[PDB]
Amino acid sequence: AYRPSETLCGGELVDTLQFVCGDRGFYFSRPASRVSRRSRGIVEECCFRSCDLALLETYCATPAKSE
Repeated sequence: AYRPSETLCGGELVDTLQFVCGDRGFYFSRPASRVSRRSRGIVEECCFRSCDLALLETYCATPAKSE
């Protein structure tokens, strides 16, 4: 189900990852990536850019302290 495309900001966009990351939790602060420099991080993108969704999908954290 979910929604179409939207934009949500700091705290509010936590809900995006909250729905796509899921049972593991997301990290927000992605480390480096494969572009030899840094990469995007939360809020500047759903708050300042757009919520590309796939983003939030990848913001999730499987190797997280399970509960």
